Amino acid sequence: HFEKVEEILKKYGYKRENLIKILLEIQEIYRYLPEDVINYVSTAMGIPPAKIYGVATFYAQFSLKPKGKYTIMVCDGTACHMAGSPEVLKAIEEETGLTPGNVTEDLMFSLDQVGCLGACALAPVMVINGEVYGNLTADKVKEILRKIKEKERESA
Amino acid sequence: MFKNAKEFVQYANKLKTLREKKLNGVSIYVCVGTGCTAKGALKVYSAFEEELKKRNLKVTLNRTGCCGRCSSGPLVKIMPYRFFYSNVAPEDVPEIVDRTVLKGEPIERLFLTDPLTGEKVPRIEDTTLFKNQDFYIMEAIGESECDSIEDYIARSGYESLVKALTSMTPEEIIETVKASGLRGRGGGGFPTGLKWEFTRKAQGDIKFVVCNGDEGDPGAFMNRTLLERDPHLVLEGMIIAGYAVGAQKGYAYIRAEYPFAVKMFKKAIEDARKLGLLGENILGTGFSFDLEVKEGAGAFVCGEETALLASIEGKRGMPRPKPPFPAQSGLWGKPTLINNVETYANIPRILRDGVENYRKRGTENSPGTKMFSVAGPLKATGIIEVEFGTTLRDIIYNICGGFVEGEEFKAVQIGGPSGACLSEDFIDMPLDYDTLKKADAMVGSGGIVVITKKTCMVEVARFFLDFTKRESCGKCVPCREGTMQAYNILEKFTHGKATYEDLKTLEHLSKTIKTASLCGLGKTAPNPILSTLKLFREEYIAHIEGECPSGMCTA
Amino acid sequence: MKIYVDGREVIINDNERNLLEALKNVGIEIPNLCYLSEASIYGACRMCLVEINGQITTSCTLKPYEGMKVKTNTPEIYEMRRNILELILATHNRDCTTCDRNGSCKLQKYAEDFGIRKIRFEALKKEHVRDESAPVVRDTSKCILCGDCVRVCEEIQGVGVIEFAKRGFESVVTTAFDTPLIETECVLCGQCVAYCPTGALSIRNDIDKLIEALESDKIVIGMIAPAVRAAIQEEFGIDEDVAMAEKLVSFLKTIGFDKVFDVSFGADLVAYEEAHEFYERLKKGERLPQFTSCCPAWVKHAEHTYPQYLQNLSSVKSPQQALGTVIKKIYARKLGVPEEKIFLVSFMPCTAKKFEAEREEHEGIVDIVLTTRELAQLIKMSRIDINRVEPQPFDRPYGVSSQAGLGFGKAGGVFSCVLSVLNEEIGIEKVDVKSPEDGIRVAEVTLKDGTSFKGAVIYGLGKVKKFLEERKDVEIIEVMACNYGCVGGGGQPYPNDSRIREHRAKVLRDTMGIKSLLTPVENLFLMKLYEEDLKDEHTRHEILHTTYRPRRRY
Ligand SMILES: Cc1cc2nc3c(=O)[nH]c(=O)nc-3n(C[C@H](O)[C@H](O)[C@H](O)COP(=O)(O)O)c2cc1C
Ligand code: SF4
Ligand code: SF4
Ligand code: SF4
Ligand code: SF4
Ligand code: SF4
Ligand code: FES
Ligand code: FES
Ligand code: FES
Ligand SMILES: [Zn+2]
Repeated sequence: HFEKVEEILKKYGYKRENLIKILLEIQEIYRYLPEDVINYVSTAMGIPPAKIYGVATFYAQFSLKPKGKYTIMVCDGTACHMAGSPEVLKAIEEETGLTPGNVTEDLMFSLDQVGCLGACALAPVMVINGEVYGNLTADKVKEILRKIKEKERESA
Repeated sequence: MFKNAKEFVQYANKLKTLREKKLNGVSIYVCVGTGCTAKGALKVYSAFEEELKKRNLKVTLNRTGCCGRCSSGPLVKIMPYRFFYSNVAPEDVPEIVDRTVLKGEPIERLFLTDPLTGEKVPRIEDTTLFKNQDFYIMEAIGESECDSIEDYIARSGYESLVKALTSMTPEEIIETVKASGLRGRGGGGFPTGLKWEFTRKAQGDIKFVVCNGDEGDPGAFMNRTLLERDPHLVLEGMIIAGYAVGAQKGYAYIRAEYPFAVKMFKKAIEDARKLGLLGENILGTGFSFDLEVKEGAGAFVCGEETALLASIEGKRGMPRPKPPFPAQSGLWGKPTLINNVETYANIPRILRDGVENYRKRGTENSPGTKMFSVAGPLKATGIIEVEFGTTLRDIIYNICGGFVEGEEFKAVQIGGPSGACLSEDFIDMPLDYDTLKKADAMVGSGGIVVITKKTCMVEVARFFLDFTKRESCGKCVPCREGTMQAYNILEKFTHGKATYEDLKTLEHLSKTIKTASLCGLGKTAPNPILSTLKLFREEYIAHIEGECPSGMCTA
Repeated sequence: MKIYVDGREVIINDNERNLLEALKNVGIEIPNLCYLSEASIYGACRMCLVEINGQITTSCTLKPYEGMKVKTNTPEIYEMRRNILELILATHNRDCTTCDRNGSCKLQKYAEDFGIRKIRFEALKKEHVRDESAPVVRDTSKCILCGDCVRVCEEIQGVGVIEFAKRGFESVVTTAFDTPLIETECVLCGQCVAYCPTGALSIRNDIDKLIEALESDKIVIGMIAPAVRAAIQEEFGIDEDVAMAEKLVSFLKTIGFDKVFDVSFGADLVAYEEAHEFYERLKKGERLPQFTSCCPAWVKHAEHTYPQYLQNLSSVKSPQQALGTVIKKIYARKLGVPEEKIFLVSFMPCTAKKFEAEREEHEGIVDIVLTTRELAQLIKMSRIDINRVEPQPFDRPYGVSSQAGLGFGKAGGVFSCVLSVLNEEIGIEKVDVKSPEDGIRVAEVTLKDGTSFKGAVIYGLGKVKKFLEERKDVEIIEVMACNYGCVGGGGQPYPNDSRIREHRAKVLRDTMGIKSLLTPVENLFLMKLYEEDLKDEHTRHEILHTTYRPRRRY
């Protein structure tokens, strides 16, 4: 009952050393790695589910929970952190109400802190669905989240 | 270019003539490297291309790699007369096009300001920042093309590979690399030639070549810049290595969170395959070599050799006790040669010239140049490149423009979490794999971060230990448990709940973690604690007393 | 080979893998927490530190060289070892009193010897996983992440249902998605438990149910497995004795057991029935090759992994279930008491028998299954000197068995018993045994009137996958999940390693040697049972036959 997964597996030939690439493509398709999909991959590739789970929980890219409609990524590299990234994290926490690695119950937001994005000159930076920011502050991020929520309320 | 070198030279000369005519004719070069696209360079490219389509104007609009001025907004260079604007916004394409493409009037507003002189220099070659840098790997700054093997060939590309394949022999390539004194730029500093020798003489008919695309530092982005700029230089270095050590397959391990670098390297592999520079036979010399891109799912530990190989095989990136080294039994037990992307980039440059010319840069023991990424509050920040005899002051002031008004130098980080923290004292000592090595520091992977007086050093050590505890693979007790315990003590420090017994516990635990950890991640995990305690012990004491000397710790 | 240890000349073996092992073989012990079982590997604990050339390194990864000078005990090494042990203990669930490994735990012994009396570090919270859904019980708060269980389950049992998950401080050995073990493809062989050096993996204890049953007015009946008697002397640190089972009978009667029967009688019954089933199958060439169904771990594994072979499974139930059904449906009637009055206790070397007793096809036959360790706990609790207990025989009519039935306790026993029954009915000319590898024995059997066949004995799950992938010329296959068979069962005394299992097999062989009944048909009580209560095919099928169903998740 998973056509795209079967296609990805066939593309890589159910080969063990392609497990990471397979998982990344599955995650792109589904936005996370659901238990049913991991079970299917284990069954098709002849790999016990525990091994795939061990791989999936080891690497930062993979997520075992659905991504938010607006996926919030805030850099926590050295430059951004010395430039106020903890303030951005706290403001996001106090506005939306979610710690890094979590998705709001309404699946509208999801937070995750990543490494240096290659934009340290704008430290601290923050990305929402691919659109980057810079020189951010607690007030600024609160404003950004408020306006995104307001826009999300004109289409209800 | 397909089955022999005569046709390759013919094709290369044709491409050189086309490139020269493009240099003469009008062209647009929009920097597309990371940092430029974070300030809206993609929108600038869309604006320029749409305007050219709407105005019906043979101008060669092109994509170029990072130009070393990431802090200067999106960057655009005009080819016939290098004007190299900066801060170009997508709301200003009509004016730039109609004043520079056709009329040719320099736009004083969009040029590059000079932090030292405070003037809008018209060209980058004339800027002091460019002049003070010693470019050897960053070539054609602002007038290069990343997404095209034709431009790289036109720029005297892969002729080093031709020379290696047809003129000189594996053993001589290795001996040349040995005498060149090229040391690993991934941070270790191990002499590359000896490593190549190890992999060559190692028993076996099948070997592998692995390029570590990882930055080795969560705050640095210079290896990513190299991959995005000239994927073909890396490709050429790796193919040369595969020929030298007699390897048939090679893997480029690049993180999946750097999509542009992965796309560029995949495209470059495809382009090299199309021309026959990769495949069942290259130049008709009987040497086959295929290269593959291995996306990384993200784990700082995978920068370690054995963990890297484990992640390439599709398993958890867990390291193992080093002996046997991967040079003898790496991927699937076959001999493997692992080098940083910078080392592979230096291979083609070294083979282009002699050892004598390559050795003129650096010091007697550290020949060549090094690429760094500079962050933190400075007038100019980004990717630089300097000779291996440069002191931190030279970089921080003459090559990066100094600090922005209201900020002063307090400390500098050189290798990120695994690197060392340096105070003002260590500023007058040239970068070198020996000077800092024995002076309790190191050049590191390349990432540099300046720390101002508004930052607390306890907070810095806490941040690095937080990173280490998150990244620890969890295999061995010292790292897995000790990094967490040390992070806990540091958090107690930053929250005003620290005593002297906590400081003694931290010092002893740091010694234990440093000595007993299985792999390099754990061994260097306490480096920030040891360095900050050596240089800024009074800050820890002040936190014990009850007041942060700076003002970022909440109490 | 000359080396210097603490400034003293030591001669070690010329060829050794690492310094630690060489010193150990020469009698010099270096503290460490890597060597914990036969499934151990070096490099994780980091406590084996030595100083060579003024630099400290792990001796488990140091190749000795002539003239090496090593300091095994320096103040620096002392501090590092104490720090590492304190690091382990700080986040360890330190509740030894209720721990299964209490008294035989290397970590507890090191804590005692290192004089750790205060946790200098902080017991920082970990997201611990507690699982009690299965007879195999998991508690990651005690796990030291040695990885022995992962290797056992993957490489030795061929299941691999437990794996390292996450990383760093949150590293944990767990099932996929922390699913309850009873809902996984775990076969409940308990080998991971047999190898675990802590209480992280333990066997579900059921002594309180037995005490409750003994205290009531219902009739408690016990039955002892063959392999229980060959191993329970280890718990008491005394030499083997072929009289162990009868001492157990005396002890159980003392603490109020009404009857104690011998499960080896059930083994005789099962072998007698299975020989006939196999002979019919051979005659009509149907449902071959035949797989033995006496090992419930193998049965569950097949239900998960080989749904095509479920019909090939022997339909005869295991000795525990067969004897228990006899007790509940025949003996209860012969005794004049309702079946609801009987509480049937089974003493087994196996964790998978606890699962089997609770299976839907067997519900309400065996009331509780206690392992050899739980029986040893009963004895120790009484403080009775078991070695001085006067033996008495098992109770009639299920207290006698042939040596072939008792042989079930070790790998190959059920196949030998089947061959014994076939020979006693349809003679066997010769048997040619062959050993393709360590745990596989292939025997060619020729009967008097032709119709020869091949049978294989496989002990240790995981060997099964490859054997079934390469041998289509066998008619009957015996599979035991645990290496060496039931003498190495998950419920056996700890430590449970190869040498101990071999010694247990020797004990069982000596116990079989003193038995005068050679084959099941020489068991007059078994013949009388068949003649009185298992005459028609319908009754025999109802009493001694069971079914199997596929196992899948969705
Ligand atoms: C945690 C960790 C991360 C590392 N990351 C990198 C890396 O990203 N790139 C790199 O070249 N070396 C990295 N190294 C060093 C490698 O172990 C190895 O020395 C290097 O890949 C060899 O390449 P070289 O010839 O350029 O020195 C890392 C080491 C550790 C312990
Ligand atoms: S030092 Fe850390 S990263 Fe390295 S093996 Fe030990 S736990 Fe893993
Ligand atoms: S495993 Fe059990 S006996 Fe050993 S130290 Fe932990 S709690 Fe105590
Ligand atoms: S009981 Fe057997 S199958 Fe289940 S986890 Fe333990 S070793 Fe694996
Ligand atoms: S459960 Fe036991 S055997 Fe498995 S890793 Fe933990 S301590 Fe080791
Ligand atoms: S071999 Fe014996 S002890 Fe092991 S699972 Fe099977 S029946 Fe139980
Ligand atoms: S540290 Fe945040 S973009 Fe570089
Ligand atoms: S990415 Fe444009 S100058 Fe660096
Ligand atoms: S014995 Fe455990 S690391 Fe050496
Ligand atoms: Zn502070």
